[PDB]
Amino acid sequence: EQESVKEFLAKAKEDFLKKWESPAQNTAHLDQFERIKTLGTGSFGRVMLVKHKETGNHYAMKILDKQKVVKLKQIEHTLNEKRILQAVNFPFLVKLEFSFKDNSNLYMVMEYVPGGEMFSHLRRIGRFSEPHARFYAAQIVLTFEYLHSLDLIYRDLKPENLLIDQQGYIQVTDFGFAKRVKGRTWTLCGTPEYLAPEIILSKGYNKAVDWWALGVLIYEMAAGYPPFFADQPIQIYEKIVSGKVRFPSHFSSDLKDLLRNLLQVDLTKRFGNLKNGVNDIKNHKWFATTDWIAIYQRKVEAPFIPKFKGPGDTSNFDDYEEEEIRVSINEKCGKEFSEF
Ligand SMILES: CCCOc1ccc(OC)c(F)c1C(=O)c1ccc(C(=O)N[C@@H]2CNC[C@H]2NC(=O)c2ccc3[nH]ncc3c2)cc1
Repeated sequence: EQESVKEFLAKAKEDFLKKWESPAQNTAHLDQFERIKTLGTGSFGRVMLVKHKETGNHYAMKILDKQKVVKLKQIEHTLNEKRILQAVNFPFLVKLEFSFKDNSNLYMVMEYVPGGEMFSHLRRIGRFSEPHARFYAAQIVLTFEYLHSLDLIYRDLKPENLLIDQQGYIQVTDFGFAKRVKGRTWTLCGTPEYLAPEIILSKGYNKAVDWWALGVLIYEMAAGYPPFFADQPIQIYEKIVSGKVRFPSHFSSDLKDLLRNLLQVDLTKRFGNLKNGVNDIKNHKWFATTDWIAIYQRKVEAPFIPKFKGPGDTSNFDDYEEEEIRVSINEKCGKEFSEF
């Protein structure tokens, strides 16, 4: 009868409890970790596959230099990433298990997702079939619906920020540019191929940019390249603001229509931003075969599952220059990160 859904609830609840109960409390841990590999780098730090010595559990630890963040005046964005990650809760959002900080660095310890970024699989495959891209796009749509319901804008949608877990589902990562926006915001951020026209025009924008990004994402996933690709960034921006997009011949009619409605330069005509909102996308003919409830419950069988070999295997990840992380004997920028 209905007793099996109780067993499913109990199993998911035990997984959640274990994942809560083994991590250290916030700002209580020290470098008590074996550092295995760098999974990505940025202006102020890196993300490392990491093994907690006392537990043997593996995580992805984002390490950030406090001095570098302060010198480039990016305190608010890093605090935003930590606060948003610790405040949200959704199946397709990466989980922040715990966090700490020392004399030099900020540490955001997240769940480890061994399947790698979607960008790697897309580059090695060439492009996804339209059902594959639809499987990914439905999760992105639900995630944006949740986030926008929370008045949050993601602002960093790109194939590199979408990890694939062992079940083939998406884990959205990198929230350094996510921001709780009531009304408008003006910050220039995001990769050039995914920038919305209102961002390029420096006009002030809202959550609609996310939906624009989705269009781009879908296009890329279905074509193997972004819609406004060019060699120089200036031509990329010219093509983005031009209001013109050419689709490959293999694109179906429904996909072309959806993309034409998502890539609307006019904010007042872009899907996701209209009166019906996200429903305008969820009721589109391209998504007619999509069981939104089943996708949310992760009951749909994925079209692609990465080949794994246990936690600690990083074959699905690119290789980066490994560095030694040193912590000063003196505390840097303490009052600046008192809320972290
Ligand atoms: C132009 C660059 C400017 O860089 C900043 C700009 C602004 C800023 O302010 C907030 C910054 F801090 C920075 C940074 O320094 C920064 C340091 C490292 C990374 C990074 O590694 N990115 C990965 C590469 N592609 C996806 C990312 N993957 C995960 O995040 C992740 C998470 C959990 C996971 N679990 N399993 C796998 C797994 C993966 C990104 C930025």
